[PDB]
Amino acid sequence: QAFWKAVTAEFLAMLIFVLLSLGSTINWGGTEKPLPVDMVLISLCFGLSIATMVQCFGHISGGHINPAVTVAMVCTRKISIAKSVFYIAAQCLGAIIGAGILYLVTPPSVVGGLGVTMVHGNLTAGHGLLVELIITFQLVFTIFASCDSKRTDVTGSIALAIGFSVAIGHLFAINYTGASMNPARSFGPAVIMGNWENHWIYWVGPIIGAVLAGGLYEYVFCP
Amino acid sequence: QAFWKAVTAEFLAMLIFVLLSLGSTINWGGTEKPLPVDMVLISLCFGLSIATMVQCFGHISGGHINPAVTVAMVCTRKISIAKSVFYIAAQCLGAIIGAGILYLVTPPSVVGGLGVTMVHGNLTAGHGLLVELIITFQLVFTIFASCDSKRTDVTGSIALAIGFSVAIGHLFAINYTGASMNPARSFGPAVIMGNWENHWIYWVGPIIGAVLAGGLYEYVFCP
Amino acid sequence: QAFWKAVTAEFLAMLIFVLLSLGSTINWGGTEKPLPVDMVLISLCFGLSIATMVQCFGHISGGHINPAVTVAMVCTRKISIAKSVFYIAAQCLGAIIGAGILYLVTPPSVVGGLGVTMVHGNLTAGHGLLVELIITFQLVFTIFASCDSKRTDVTGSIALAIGFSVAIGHLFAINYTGASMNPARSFGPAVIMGNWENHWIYWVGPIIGAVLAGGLYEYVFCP
Amino acid sequence: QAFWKAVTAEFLAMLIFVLLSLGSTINWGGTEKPLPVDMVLISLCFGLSIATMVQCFGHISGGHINPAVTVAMVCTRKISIAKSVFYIAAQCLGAIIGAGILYLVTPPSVVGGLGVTMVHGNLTAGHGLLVELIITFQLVFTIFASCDSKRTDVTGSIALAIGFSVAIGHLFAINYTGASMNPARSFGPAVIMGNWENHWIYWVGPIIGAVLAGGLYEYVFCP
Ligand SMILES: CCCCCCCCO[C@@H]1O[C@H](CO)[C@@H](O)[C@H](O)[C@H]1O
Ligand SMILES: CCCCCCCCO[C@@H]1O[C@H](CO)[C@@H](O)[C@H](O)[C@H]1O
Ligand SMILES: CCCCCCCCO[C@@H]1O[C@H](CO)[C@@H](O)[C@H](O)[C@H]1O
Ligand SMILES: CCCCCCCCO[C@@H]1O[C@H](CO)[C@@H](O)[C@H](O)[C@H]1O
Repeated sequence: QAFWKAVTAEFLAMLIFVLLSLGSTINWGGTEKPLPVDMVLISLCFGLSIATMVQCFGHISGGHINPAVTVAMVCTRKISIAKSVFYIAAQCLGAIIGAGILYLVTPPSVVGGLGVTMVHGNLTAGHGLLVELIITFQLVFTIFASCDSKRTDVTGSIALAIGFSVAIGHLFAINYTGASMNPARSFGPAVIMGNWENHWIYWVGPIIGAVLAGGLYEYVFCP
Repeated sequence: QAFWKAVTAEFLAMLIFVLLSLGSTINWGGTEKPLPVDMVLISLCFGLSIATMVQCFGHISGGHINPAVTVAMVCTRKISIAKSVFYIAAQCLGAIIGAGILYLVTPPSVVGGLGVTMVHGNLTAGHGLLVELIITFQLVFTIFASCDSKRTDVTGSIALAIGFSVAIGHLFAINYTGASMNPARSFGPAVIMGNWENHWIYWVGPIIGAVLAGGLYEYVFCP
Repeated sequence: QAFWKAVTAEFLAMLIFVLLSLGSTINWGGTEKPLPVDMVLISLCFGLSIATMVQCFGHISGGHINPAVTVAMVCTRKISIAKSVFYIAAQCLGAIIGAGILYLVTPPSVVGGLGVTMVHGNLTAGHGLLVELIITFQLVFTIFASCDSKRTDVTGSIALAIGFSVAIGHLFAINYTGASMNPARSFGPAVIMGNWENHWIYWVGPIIGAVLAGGLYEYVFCP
Repeated sequence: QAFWKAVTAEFLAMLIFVLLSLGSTINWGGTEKPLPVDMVLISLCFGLSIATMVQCFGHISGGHINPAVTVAMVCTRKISIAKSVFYIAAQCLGAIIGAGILYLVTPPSVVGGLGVTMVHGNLTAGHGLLVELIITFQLVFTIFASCDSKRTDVTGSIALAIGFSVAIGHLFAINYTGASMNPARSFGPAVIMGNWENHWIYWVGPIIGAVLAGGLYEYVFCP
C-alpha cells in the first residue's frame, strides 16, 4: 500500500530530522558552564535537515514532516482528513522516538533541555505565539509557492527552498521562542523531558500561521 | 485584479523580510554588555530571507522587495511609472510594519538600534555612499542577469542567486554601512526608532547603483 | 578503459576530499592551547567537499567516494562485486595519500589528531556505532532518492543535496563520534597517525546504515 | 564588439569580486588588538562572490575572473592566445582597482594586510606552492566538469558549484596560504600594499594546478 509507505515515511523522516536537529542544540559545555550558543550551527542543521528529508521523502509522502503543514494541506483540501490523522500521529511518534534516541546517546551532563522550544523569559506567551505564527506562515507560504503546479518559473531545488525557509525562521526566532514552526518537533522532546512550558503556543501558533498561508496562497494570490 | 495582488505581495514580502532579518540583528547581550556580533548569522538571514521571499512572490509581483530594484526597473522601462509608485509605497509601508512588529515583540533591553543601517564612525558619508552604490550595483546586475529571457544558460535557482548576492553585500559591508542595498529596509526601522543619521545615503547610494547596473545590463552588455 | 578511469577517479576524489576536509579540522591554536572548535567550518567543508567531488566525478565513476556507499551499491546490485573491490581499494588508498599530504604540509605543532574520528569519552562504543549508523543511513538514503531514475520530480543539484546530507551528519555528530559516515575517511588518518581507537565502529556503523538505507529504498519504498 | 564587452566584463567582475571578498577579510579589531578571525565569513564571501560573478558574467565573457582559469583554457585550446592576454590584463587591472577602492574606503586603523595572501610562518614556500596547486586543481576541475557540453547529467547551478569549490579551498587553506587559487586576486592587493612576500607561488601554484586539471579533464577523463 502506497498509503502505509507514506505514513511510515513521515514517521522515519521526523525521527531523523528531530534526532539530528535536536542533536545540533546540545551544549557540550554542560548545564553548569555552557559554551556560547552557535545560532548558525543550529539554524543550518534544522534547515538543511528539512531540505534533506524533503529530498528523501517528498515523492513518497509529500514530505510534510510537520503537523502544521499537514493541517494547512487539510484546510486547502490537498489531503484527506483520514490521511492527515495518520500523518500527524506518525509525525508525533517519530519526534518522540527521535528525541528519545538522542536522550539515550547523549551524556546526561550535556542533555540540558534536549532542544525543547521555550519562550524567552522577557517575552510574553502572546508575543511568542505571534512569532511562531509569522515564522510558520512564511514557511508554509514557501511550500505552497514552491510546489504550485501552475507555475512554469520555479527554478532549482524545491527541497532547498523549503529548508532555507526553515533556516531563516531559526536565524530570527531561536532566542525568542526556540523557532519551532512545527508542533511535532516541539512535542517530541517535551514528552521525553516532561517539559510542557507554554507548550500550547507551539501548536496554536504554527497551525494558525500555516492555515493563513495556505488559505492566502490557494484562495487569494494563486487560485 | 492582478495589480492589487502584486502590490499586496510587495507589502507582505517586505514585512516578512524586514521582521526576520532585522530580528537576526538583535543583540541578546543588551546595550550595556553586547555579545560578539555574528556577521555570518546576519548575512545569511538577509540573503536567505530575500531568496525565500523571491521564491514566494516572484511570480505574483516580480519580487522586487526593494525600491532601488523598482527604480532600476522603471529606468529600463520594465515596469510603468504608475506601478512603481505603488510598489515603492507598499515596500516602505511593509518595512515600517515589519520593523514595528519586531519592536513590539523584542524586549526593550535588547532592542538596541532595531537594525537601523548606520555608517561606521571612521567612514565618511561619501565613502558610505560609494559602498552602498557598489553593493547594490552587483545585486541589481545579478537580478537582471538571472532574469534575462534571452539567456539559455541560466542554471539552478534564480531566487538563491539573488539571495546570495544580498549575502555577499553583507559579508563585505555590514561594518562599513550596515549593508542596506535597499532604501525601504533602511526606512522601516528609521521610522520606528526616529533614527535618521545619514539616511539619504541609503536612498541615493542604492538607487544610483541600481540604475547603473540596470542601464549597463540592458543597454551595454546584453541589449 | 572506462573502468580504470572510474577507479582512478575514486582515488583522486577521495584524496582531494580528505586533504581539504581533514585540513579544515586543524586547530591552529595547537595541542597546548586549542582555540574554539568551529563546527560550522568543519561541517561545511566536509559537506561542500563531497558536493564538489560528486560534481567533478559523478559522471566518471558514480562519485561514491565512500566504501559504505559502495557496499550499499553492491548489496542492491547496482555495481558488480569485482568493481566494488577496486573502488574500496582506491578509496582507502586515496584517503591514506590525502591524509599523508596533509601531514606533510601541516606544521607539527598543530597536526593534533589529523582529523581522526573518535568517540566522545562520555559515549560508549555502542552508542557511537548507533550514531554512525543513523547519520550514514540518512546520507545513503539521500543518495538513492536523489539518483532514482524513476523520479520525475527531483529538482536542483543532486551533488548539493548529497553534500548537505553530509553537512547535517556533521552538525549533529562531530562531538559524538567525529561524524565519519565513511570508512575510508576514517581509515586514512588512522593509518598516518597509527590511531585505531574504536576504529571498527567506523566500518560497521556506516556499512550497516548504508545497507539498511539502500535496502529500504530499493525494496520497500521505491521498488 | 562582443570581444570588448567580454574584456570589460572580466575587468568589472574582478573589481567587484576583489572589493567585496578582500573587504570580508578586514579585521575591525585593528592591527593592535585583532578580533577572532571568522574563517566561515571569509570562505563564504569568496565562494559566494565567485558564484555571483559567474551568474552575472558567465554568458558575456565565460566568467573566468582568474588568470589560472584563463591559462587552463588556453592550454586546452578553449580560448585563443590573443583573447587570453586581454583577459589576464583585465583581471589584473580589475583586481588592482578593486583592492584600491577597498583601501580608499577602509579606515587606516583596520586596513591591516588588505587581504594579501601570505604563507604561514610555519610553512615553507614549497608546501605553500603545493597547497595552492591542489586547491586550484580542484577548482579548475570543477569548472571543466560543470561546463562540459557532453554531459547530460549536470544538475542545479553551475555558478554555485564553482563558488562552493572556491569556498572549500578557503575552508582548508586560509591559514596555510591565504587560499588564493587566483593570481590576480593576489596581485591586486600586493600592488596596493607593496607586499610581494612569496608572491611567485600565487602565480606558479595556481597555474600549474589549473593546467593539470584542465589537461586531465579534457585529455584523460572526458575526451
Ligand atoms: C488563546 C487560548 C489561550 C488559553 C490558554 C491555554 C492553556 C493554558 O496552558 C498553560 O498556559 C500558560 C500560559 O501560556 C503556560 O505558562 C503553561 O505552561 C500552560 O500549561
Ligand atoms: C549629494 C547630495 C548631498 C546633500 C546632503 C543631503 C542632505 C543632508 O542630510 C544630512 O546629511 C548629513 C551628512 O550625511 C547627515 O549627517 C545627516 O544625518 C543628514 O540629515
Ligand atoms: C559487534 C562486534 C564487536 C566486536 C569488537 C570488535 C573488535 C574489538 O576492537 C577493539 O574494540 C574496542 C571497543 O570498541 C576498542 O576500544 C579498541 O580500540 C578496538 O581495537
Ligand atoms: C620553482 C622556481 C623557484 C624560483 C624562485 C622564484 C623567485 C624568488 O622570489 C622570492 O622567493 C622567496 C622564496 O619564496 C620569497 O621569500 C621572496 O618573497 C620572493 O621575492
